[PDB]
Amino acid sequence: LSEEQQHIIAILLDAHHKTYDPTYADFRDFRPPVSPLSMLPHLADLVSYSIQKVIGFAKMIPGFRDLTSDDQIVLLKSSAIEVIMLRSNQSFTMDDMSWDCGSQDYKYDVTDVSKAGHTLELIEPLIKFQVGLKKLNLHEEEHVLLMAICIVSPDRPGVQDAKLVEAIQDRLSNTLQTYIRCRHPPPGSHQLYAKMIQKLADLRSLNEEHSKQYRSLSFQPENSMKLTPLVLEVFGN
Amino acid sequence: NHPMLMNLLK
Ligand SMILES: C[C@H](CCC(=O)O)[C@H]1CC[C@H]2[C@@H]3CC[C@@H]4C[C@H](CC(C)(C)O)CC[C@]4(C)[C@H]3CC[C@]12C
Repeated sequence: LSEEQQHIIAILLDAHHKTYDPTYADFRDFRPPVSPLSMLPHLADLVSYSIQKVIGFAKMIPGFRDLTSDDQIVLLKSSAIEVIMLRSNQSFTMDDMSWDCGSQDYKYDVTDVSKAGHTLELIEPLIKFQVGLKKLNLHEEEHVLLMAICIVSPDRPGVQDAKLVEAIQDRLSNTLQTYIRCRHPPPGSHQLYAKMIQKLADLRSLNEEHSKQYRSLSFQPENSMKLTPLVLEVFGN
Repeated sequence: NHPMLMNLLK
């Protein structure tokens, strides 16, 4: 762990602390939770809010601001839903397979999230993905590095300067690998890097299944009507 | 073609 690597980690920890609230206070300011589409307005509000927080986190990733605004846009567009699913793991509880932002009012289980016009083809893998990530028992240092590596990914469509994105990502990857060796207890560290990258692969797949269902959902104007302007700009019209 | 993303970036 160089000085540079320690800086990267500390910056990403504070960025996350500044941009994620598992008390979910602002969820009062959403359309309230409540057909198999009753939760769409509330959960479209939650996703829309959460995208703003991902952009907050993203801007504090070292080297991110050195990218063009074009590259920044496309990285956020493709990563947003993944980072939202990924960061939600901290509020996920295997006690009853729910995301429990403190209060019953803002406690979301399989029944809640199943009522926003997405089918279990998306929901079941999303819940299994949370269970899998809980089972890795990641350090928050590994959590926030995985979020940054998720965002700054040179294999995302529309990337102009892939070499610069790859450079940022390698520095993040090296930092994560070095952290796991120097700081993650063996045998927990065994192929942990590899299990983490697999989790990124599970996010890409959840991403494309979210895309397909959103493409469908959104082609119905009574549904697009319940979305937000930001959700329409990011996921498409 | 992403004015709201552009605004939240800046
Ligand atoms: C409650 C929880 C976060 C808690 C936390 O931040 O701590 C979040 C994280 C991931 C979210 C799901 C992502 C995939 C879906 C996207 C569509 C968005 C739409 C525009 C309609 O496509 C809404 C319904 C779905 C199932 C979301 C439900 C809420 C979930 C489970």
